[PDB]
Amino acid sequence: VHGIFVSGFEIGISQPSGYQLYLHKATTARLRICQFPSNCLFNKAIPAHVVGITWDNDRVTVFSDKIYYFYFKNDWSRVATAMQYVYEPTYYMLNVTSAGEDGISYQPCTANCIGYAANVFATEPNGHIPEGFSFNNWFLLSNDSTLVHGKVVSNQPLLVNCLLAIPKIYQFFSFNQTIDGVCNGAAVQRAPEALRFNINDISVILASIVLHTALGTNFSFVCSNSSNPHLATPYYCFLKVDTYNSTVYKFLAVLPPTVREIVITKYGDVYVNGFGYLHLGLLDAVTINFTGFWTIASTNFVDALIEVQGTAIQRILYCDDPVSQLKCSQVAFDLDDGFYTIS
Amino acid sequence: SREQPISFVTLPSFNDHSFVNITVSASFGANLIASDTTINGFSSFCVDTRQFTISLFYNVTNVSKSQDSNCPFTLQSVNDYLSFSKFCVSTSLLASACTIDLFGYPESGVKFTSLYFQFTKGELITGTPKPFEGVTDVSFMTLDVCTKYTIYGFKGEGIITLTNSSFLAGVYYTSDSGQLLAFKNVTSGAVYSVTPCSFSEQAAYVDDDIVGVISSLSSSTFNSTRELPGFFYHSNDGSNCTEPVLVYSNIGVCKSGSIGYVPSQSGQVKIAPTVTGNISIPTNFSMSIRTEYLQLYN
Amino acid sequence: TPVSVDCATYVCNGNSRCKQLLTQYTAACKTIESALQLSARLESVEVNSMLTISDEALQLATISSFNGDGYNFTNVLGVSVVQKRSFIEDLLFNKVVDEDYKRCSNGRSVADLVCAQYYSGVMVLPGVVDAEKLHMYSASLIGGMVLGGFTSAAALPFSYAVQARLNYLALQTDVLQRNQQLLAESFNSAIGNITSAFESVKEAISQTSKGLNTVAHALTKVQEVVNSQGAALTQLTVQLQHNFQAISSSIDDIYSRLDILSADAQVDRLITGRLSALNAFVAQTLTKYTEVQASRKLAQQKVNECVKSQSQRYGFCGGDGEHIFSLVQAAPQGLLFLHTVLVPSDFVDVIAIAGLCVNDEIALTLREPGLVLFTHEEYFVSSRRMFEPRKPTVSDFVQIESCVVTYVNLTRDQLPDVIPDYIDVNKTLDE
Amino acid sequence: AQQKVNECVKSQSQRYGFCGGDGEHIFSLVQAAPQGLLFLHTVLVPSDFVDVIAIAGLCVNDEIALTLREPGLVLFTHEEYFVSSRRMFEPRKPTVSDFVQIESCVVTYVNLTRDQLPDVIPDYIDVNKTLDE
Amino acid sequence: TPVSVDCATYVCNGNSRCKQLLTQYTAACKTIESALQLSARLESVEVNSMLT
Amino acid sequence: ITSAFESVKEAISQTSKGLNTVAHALTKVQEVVNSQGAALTQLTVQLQHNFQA
Ligand SMILES: *[C@@H]1O[C@H](CO)[C@@H](O[C@@H]2O[C@H](CO)[C@@H](O[C@@H]3O[C@H](CO[C@H]4O[C@H](CO[C@H]5O[C@H](CO)[C@@H](O)[C@H](O)[C@@H]5O)[C@@H](O)[C@H](O)[C@@H]4O[C@@H]4O[C@H](CO)[C@@H](O)[C@H](O)[C@H]4NC(C)=O)[C@@H](O)[C@H](O[C@H]4O[C@H](CO)[C@@H](O)[C@H](O)[C@@H]4O[C@H]4O[C@H](CO)[C@@H](O)[C@H](O)[C@@H]4O)[C@@H]3O)[C@H](O)[C@H]2NC(C)=O)[C@H](O)[C@H]1NC(C)=O
Ligand SMILES: *[C@@H]1O[C@H](CO)[C@@H](O[C@@H]2O[C@H](CO)[C@@H](O[C@@H]3O[C@H](CO)[C@@H](O)[C@H](O)[C@@H]3O)[C@H](O)[C@H]2NC(C)=O)[C@H](O)[C@H]1NC(C)=O
Ligand SMILES: *[C@@H]1O[C@H](CO)[C@@H](O[C@@H]2O[C@H](CO)[C@@H](O)[C@H](O)[C@H]2NC(C)=O)[C@H](O)[C@H]1NC(C)=O
Ligand SMILES: *[C@@H]1O[C@H](CO)[C@@H](O[C@@H]2O[C@H](CO)[C@@H](O)[C@H](O)[C@H]2NC(C)=O)[C@H](O)[C@H]1NC(C)=O
Ligand SMILES: *[C@@H]1O[C@H](CO)[C@@H](O[C@@H]2O[C@H](CO)[C@@H](O)[C@H](O)[C@H]2NC(C)=O)[C@H](O)[C@H]1NC(C)=O
Ligand SMILES: *[C@@H]1O[C@H](CO)[C@@H](O[C@@H]2O[C@H](CO)[C@@H](O)[C@H](O)[C@H]2NC(C)=O)[C@H](O)[C@H]1NC(C)=O
Ligand SMILES: *[C@@H]1O[C@H](CO)[C@@H](O[C@@H]2O[C@H](CO)[C@@H](O)[C@H](O)[C@H]2NC(C)=O)[C@H](O)[C@H]1NC(C)=O
Ligand SMILES: *[C@@H]1O[C@H](CO)[C@@H](O[C@@H]2O[C@H](CO)[C@@H](O)[C@H](O)[C@H]2NC(C)=O)[C@H](O)[C@H]1NC(C)=O
Ligand SMILES: *[C@@H]1O[C@H](CO)[C@@H](O[C@@H]2O[C@H](CO)[C@@H](O)[C@H](O)[C@H]2NC(C)=O)[C@H](O)[C@H]1NC(C)=O
Ligand SMILES: *[C@@H]1O[C@H](CO)[C@@H](O[C@@H]2O[C@H](CO)[C@@H](O)[C@H](O)[C@H]2NC(C)=O)[C@H](O)[C@H]1NC(C)=O
Ligand SMILES: *[C@@H]1O[C@H](CO)[C@@H](O[C@@H]2O[C@H](CO)[C@@H](O)[C@H](O)[C@H]2NC(C)=O)[C@H](O)[C@H]1NC(C)=O
Ligand SMILES: *[C@@H]1O[C@H](CO)[C@@H](O[C@@H]2O[C@H](CO)[C@@H](O)[C@H](O)[C@H]2NC(C)=O)[C@H](O)[C@H]1NC(C)=O
Ligand SMILES: CCCCCC/C=C\CCCCCCCC(=O)O
Ligand SMILES: CCCCCC/C=C\CCCCCCCC(=O)O
Ligand SMILES: *[C@@H]1O[C@H](CO)[C@@H](O)[C@H](O)[C@H]1NC(C)=O
Ligand SMILES: *[C@@H]1O[C@H](CO)[C@@H](O)[C@H](O)[C@H]1NC(C)=O
Ligand SMILES: *[C@@H]1O[C@H](CO)[C@@H](O)[C@H](O)[C@H]1NC(C)=O
Ligand SMILES: *[C@@H]1O[C@H](CO)[C@@H](O)[C@H](O)[C@H]1NC(C)=O
Ligand SMILES: *[C@@H]1O[C@H](CO)[C@@H](O)[C@H](O)[C@H]1NC(C)=O
Ligand SMILES: *[C@@H]1O[C@H](CO)[C@@H](O)[C@H](O)[C@H]1NC(C)=O
Repeated sequence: VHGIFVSGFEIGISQPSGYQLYLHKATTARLRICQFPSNCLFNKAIPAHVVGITWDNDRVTVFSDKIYYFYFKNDWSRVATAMQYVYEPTYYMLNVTSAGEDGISYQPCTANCIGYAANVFATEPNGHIPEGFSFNNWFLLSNDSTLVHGKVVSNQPLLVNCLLAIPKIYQFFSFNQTIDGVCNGAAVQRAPEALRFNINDISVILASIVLHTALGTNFSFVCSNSSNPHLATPYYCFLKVDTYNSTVYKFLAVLPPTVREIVITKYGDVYVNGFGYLHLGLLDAVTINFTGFWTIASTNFVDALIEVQGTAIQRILYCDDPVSQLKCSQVAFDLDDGFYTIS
Repeated sequence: SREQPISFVTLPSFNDHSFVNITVSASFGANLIASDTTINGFSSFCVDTRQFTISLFYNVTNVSKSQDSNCPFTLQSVNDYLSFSKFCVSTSLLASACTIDLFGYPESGVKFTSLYFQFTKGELITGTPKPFEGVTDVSFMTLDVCTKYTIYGFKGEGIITLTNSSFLAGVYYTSDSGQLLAFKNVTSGAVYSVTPCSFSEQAAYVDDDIVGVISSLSSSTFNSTRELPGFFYHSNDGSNCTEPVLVYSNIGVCKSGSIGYVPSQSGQVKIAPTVTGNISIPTNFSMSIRTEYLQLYN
Repeated sequence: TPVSVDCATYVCNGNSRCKQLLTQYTAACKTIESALQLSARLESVEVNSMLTISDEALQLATISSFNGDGYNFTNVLGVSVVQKRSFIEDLLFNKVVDEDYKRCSNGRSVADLVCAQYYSGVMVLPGVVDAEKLHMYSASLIGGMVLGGFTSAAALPFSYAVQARLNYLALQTDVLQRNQQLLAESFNSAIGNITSAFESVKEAISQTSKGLNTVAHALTKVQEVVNSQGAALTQLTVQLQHNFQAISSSIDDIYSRLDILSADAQVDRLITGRLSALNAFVAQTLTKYTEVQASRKLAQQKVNECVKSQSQRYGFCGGDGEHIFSLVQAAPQGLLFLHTVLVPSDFVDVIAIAGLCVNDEIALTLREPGLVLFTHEEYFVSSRRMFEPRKPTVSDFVQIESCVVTYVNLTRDQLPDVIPDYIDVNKTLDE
Repeated sequence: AQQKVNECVKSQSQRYGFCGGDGEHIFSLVQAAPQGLLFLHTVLVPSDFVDVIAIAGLCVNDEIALTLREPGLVLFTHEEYFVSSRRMFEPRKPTVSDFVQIESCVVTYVNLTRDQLPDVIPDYIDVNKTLDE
Repeated sequence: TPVSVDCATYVCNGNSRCKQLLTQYTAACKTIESALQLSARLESVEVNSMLT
Repeated sequence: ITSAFESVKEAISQTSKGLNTVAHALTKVQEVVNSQGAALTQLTVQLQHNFQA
């Protein structure tokens, strides 16, 4: 039973060397994730009055008032204490316009539910990416190397001004103004420092992206599979460098079989899958033109603490709040009791 | 532990090669009457292809030649697969550029020319030694052997093997020491792991010779190899070791090189005080003298 | 845990031209390697020399061979099954915590930190003592507490080992053997509290309780020892990254880009920098060995004085109380001691008698300074350490030539009611 | 080194294992050494043990419990009643001055009568019998 | 007497651009500060525990 | 002991060269003496160093 919910009462989830979970409440719950016989990862009271715990992969989610997310390589197969014991996942589409408990709908989700859920999120008022987001196609942007595992504090284009979900372009994205469109959730009236493109089907674009530089040169990405009328003398991508008195095609790369993310910054750096492949001069804008993306987002560079596992992103903490600023300095999501130096 | 194949890895590309022909013309030794240096005819040239080669040609009439370089590379070494993101060469001064000075000694030397090199680092442009022919994929490598390699800009020697790991990000992975540990083949998604061609090992030296070796390799010049938890032991004696000469922890090595475990040291039994019942009372005492040294001063 | 570093590999990582340059500094490499190889050899000798094991004692420390009586010891003794760690030892090792190098030469996997350090020339040696040897050592020390003699039918019942220890602190006059049950019960409660302290102590621990000679303090110390163990290895490894004013931090990079003589000059800069990093490592490593030796010497004194014997030094074992016995448990990188100490709950208020005088002729005082004569709670004597009274005997007193104002004024006909075994021989003979 | 001289050389240490290690200390000698001192610790080591049965104490005629005063002294019957230090098998017969009276008896004490006492403790005198008879 | 040092202030004395550069070395600062804060905590505990 | 100080290495076991033995104490004496000048030569050698002059 991957999910166990309830409508003294208790929940017990088990696999002995790791952690197992127990929760108890009566009519606030005490949640204990510990190395129980027959120390603790977590041992605290949580507000409570349905109530339930769902765990899949290496995350445990506790649903008791605020949704709590615990990141740990757990191995659970059975659970013991109306009760709902859930072994098969489902999907709902939520329409929130009301900004309160009176959500408009929780419509059964009928298409692309996994992909939509994995890539689309509502933005928080302060531009934060909400806790619990999977960062499915989000990468840390590194010019050289890859952090395979560990915790890093770094300056990354992770603060969201505006996220356009399932965009339809049939659009000029300026780095001097805000981006036009309907933002999913909160929006911040700021120009982007970077444009993050989360790709659903790259053939949509291969079948136009133009970087408009500060000095007036138009850089266009041209990709082609077995057709080269102007390129000669699998897709191959060329960078068309179009200036007022000249057009040339520079070969850049054989297109990687899978491209999940492209990040274009204001300073010109273009990252495909987090490798900083091409650095151009400063950009004023990016033009997108196609009839293909899960999301397009306008973001800004902020310091953040990122946990990396197998090169994937999880658990991002933003270093804005004074409590968070301390956590970033000690490079730890959780800091024990003690005195710490702050300025 | 104890003619290498050459390996070369770049982001995927096909043959796309141009030459940078630098010609230095001059006549003399009574110094020069005249000189003129051009790059592909022009006073300057920038590389716009994925691969390029620099070829220096002299056309000098009368002469010994040499170069004085303030660059990270020489005119000859620049063609040994070095990678750049930008690369321009000029006989004129370029901003933020290094200089290579070309001199002649005609038999009273002269400077023929100054080549200014403006460049930035990255993977896009590579100074290969020559054009590739019949090549759909410029990158190449030899696996499971010691090889000399240039991988994504990293040079060194090592053994490249194929792993079953898979990562979704970047191009390469490194150690805390900045060494390449692994790299990805972008087209296939395969990850390769790179180890040194030689490893540190501990030798057991007894009397005047090597009695055996404790190592990470199963292959040696000894005729007897044993696998111990955590290491291999090479010797010319694979039998039980009953009389260790060298000991570390519980590992003992005999003079013949046999290896075995060293048993726990026994010691004096002390007797517990007892109020009632079967007890033993010590007798037949003899003296034993223990030796201890303590430093008093420095 | 000792470390050994291959100087040439660290400094010149496979480049043969670099090694030729390094040759002029061979003496530096010899110095670096010698210090690490010899120091490791010494730690191996001293630890293994110290931790001897008694077979007669080891055999008496199992769950079935240790005849505890009242006193529990289940969580202290090892587990026969081949023998495994005790419950307390298991909690400590699992709460806080040899490398395999046969894998580092295989490729196939992406190297982890240990293999990457190995590739760089840094080897972490097997521990000088295996965890199982620390376990057998500790089991031997405990089993030895009941080794009352050789060839006997059974281990000395634990309570007899205890009664003998109690007699050394004070002769016991209460021999009802009920006191042993009361002490056993307090012992068992103390073990239960320790066993539980190792499991989530932080839930409810006060400032007094986390201070010296407590579980939280000792447990914290064990974690600090383990957590800092690799701290020097990573400084040595990180410094390889450093570019000591060269084109590249990589020797192979430099030789493949510059001409040979210019390359020689920059590689020599890298060599000096790398040799400096090795010397810093060695100095840190040698310093740490000295600090550990000081702790090891103390641990040996504690075993010989608190475990194998009953210390007469107030405050040495446990601290602030009367020592009875101590137990030893294996711990990461060392030993954990459990010191069983008596603490009084109440005091008996009595009036001390400086001495007696009989008929103005004889001054009688006690021979032993640690024994006190008193009249409250008839004349009795008891050790100053415990209220264990008995009536005095003749053999308790000696004659002093002079009396003082603090001695009791008795006559010969009263003496016998003060000292029951006193006989006035002339009166018995004449009457 | 100063502690070793004061405790192992000028005096006989009572701390088990301090001087020499694992044995009974008798005396230590000191020799000069480069930069310091070298100590030679002379320690006794037993070769054999004598196997005896310990007597917890004696009871006489159900009225008096007699135990030894000194915890380090052991009463035994093998190898007649004798007492010796627990450290060395150096027997002598017990005397009156060795024992003290304890109010209660235990199951581990030897059951003796007054007419047997004198054959257990040779110096014991029953004064009433000598006076009456 | 224990000492505690604010890594960022010592290294980057109020300059915000410097602090952004310093971020790549955050682990060094954490190491420096942790050693001093924990050592001070330990000396406090042992001295006050001892002096009853 | 007197003999142990004269060629102990000819026939000494692991037990015999451990703590509180002649071979251990003798080894320690040599280490103390051999390392005595180790710092003097680092101070002296550094005079050789050219600090960018
Ligand atoms: C892979 O490598 C890449 C190449 O190195 C890395 O790229 C670097 O990325 C960093 C991080 O984004 C860039 O830092 C940023 O630099 C910005 C401007 O620098 C240029 O212009 C400066 C002049 O104007 C700026 O500074 C003056 C003060 O001096 C201010 O008054 C202005 O308001 C303005 O900010 C100049 O001083 C610089 O020298 C630089 O000039 C450029 O030099 C190159 C060299 O060849 C040249 O080619 C360019 O042509 C030349 N430019 C010009 C115009 O001639 C700077 O503005 C940024 O500070 C702002 O933004 C950051 C976030 O990015 C905030 O942290 C700051 O608080 C500040 O925020 C302000 O602006 C925000 C922008 O929207 C706004 O939202 C805020 O509200 C606020 O107003 C920042 O310091 C760096 O420039 C860049 N390298 C280069 C050379 O481009 C990649 O990072 C790396 N990828 C990874 C991560 O792996
Ligand atoms: C990285 O992985 C890629 C993908 O496997 C490797 O490319 C492959 O290289 C082989 C050998 O050259 C190619 O096989 C050849 O096919 C052609 C016909 O197309 C044939 O004429 C040759 O005789 C040979 O069989 C293969 O096509 C090619 N695969 C792809 C899709 O690229 C590449 O070699 C690896 N990188 C390195 C370092 O080489
Ligand atoms: C790069 O593309 C931009 C965008 O189309 C070009 O700017 C346009 O210029 C035309 C000239 O007739 C104007 O009519 C449009 O209003 C401009 N559009 C925008 C959004 O600026 C620009 O000319 C191109 N640059 C080059 C090198 O040709
Ligand atoms: C630079 O010199 C190269 C020689 O390395 C020239 O390439 C040659 O061109 C001739 C033209 O007839 C051919 O016959 C040769 O086969 C070519 N040799 C090679 C190795 O390619 C090249 O023309 C020169 N490049 C420029 C830009 O002037
Ligand atoms: C070597 O240099 C000489 C000049 O010293 C070159 O000869 C000149 O060639 C150009 C181009 O054809 C003519 O315009 C000049 O008239 C020639 N000058 C002389 C001195 O006759 C010659 O071409 C060069 N050789 C090479 C290999 O390029
Ligand atoms: C490894 O080689 C050694 C020789 O260096 C072998 O030792 C010899 O064994 C043969 C057996 O017939 C004897 O006749 C020789 O007298 C031995 N030589 C020596 C060293 O005296 C040894 O047998 C080999 N090791 C193994 C695995 O057995
Ligand atoms: C060294 O001695 C050990 C101990 O006798 C040998 O290990 C034994 O190997 C035999 C093989 O016939 C087994 O039957 C025993 O069970 C093993 N004993 C144990 C528990 O170690 C070992 O073979 C000897 N090593 C060599 C290669 O001589
Ligand atoms: C002696 O200690 C043992 C070990 O803690 C006790 O045995 C435990 O008894 C409890 C009773 O609730 C069980 O839950 C545990 O499973 C037992 N543990 C083991 C390993 O035996 C025993 O109760 C104690 N006995 C006395 C007399 O105190
Ligand atoms: C030592 O403990 C004994 C036993 O508990 C104490 O005797 C008790 O004294 C209290 C006084 O309030 C009485 O209520 C109990 O009935 C007594 N218990 C028995 C049965 O003895 C004694 O007080 C303690 N000794 C001292 C010095 O106080
Ligand atoms: C016990 O006897 C002593 C010794 O006689 C008494 O102390 C004396 O008291 C008289 C009183 O006049 C003094 O003159 C002497 O100087 C005292 N002698 C000493 C030894 O100081 C003492 O009073 C008697 N105590 C009791 C309890 O009767
Ligand atoms: C202490 O030493 C004595 C003297 O050597 C031992 O007595 C000997 O016992 C052996 C037993 O085999 C006899 O062969 C000798 O004849 C005895 N020697 C004499 C003359 O006494 C005695 O065994 C030792 N004590 C213990 C406890 O064994
Ligand atoms: C010595 O005397 C003691 C005390 O009387 C004896 O122990 C008693 O044995 C009887 C047997 O019926 C029991 O009823 C009593 O409970 C026991 N008393 C004690 C002190 O526990 C003991 O048997 C005698 N031993 C010898 C050697 O005769
Ligand atoms: C329409 C153009 C969008 C795709 C542009 C592709 C950019 C170059 C492709 C080669 C990327 C090689 C470096 C990053 C690849 C990777 O890390 O997997
Ligand atoms: C302006 C600040 C003055 C500093 C005064 C310090 C007084 C309180 C001590 C705080 C630091 C204590 C060291 C760490 C102790 C701990 O971790 O609990
Ligand atoms: C959600 O409801 C709003 C009304 O505010 C509507 O505009 C929008 O189309 C709805 N979205 C979905 C999920 O259909
Ligand atoms: C656009 O950039 C110019 C550069 O000077 C700036 O003055 C202006 O404020 C920017 N416009 C917006 C919308 O911010
Ligand atoms: C796959 O790679 C992992 C990396 O940890 C390794 O542990 C495992 O043995 C590998 N499995 C195979 C296929 O050998
Ligand atoms: C105990 O002592 C007795 C008598 O001395 C003896 O017979 C026995 O062998 C000894 N050991 C045992 C079995 O307790
Ligand atoms: C008892 O008589 C003996 C005979 O020698 C004598 O020495 C002693 O003083 C007398 N004791 C008393 C109490 O007078
Ligand atoms: C001997 O007689 C004395 C006279 O006081 C008496 O106190 C004592 O109890 C008697 N002893 C015995 C053995 O009964």
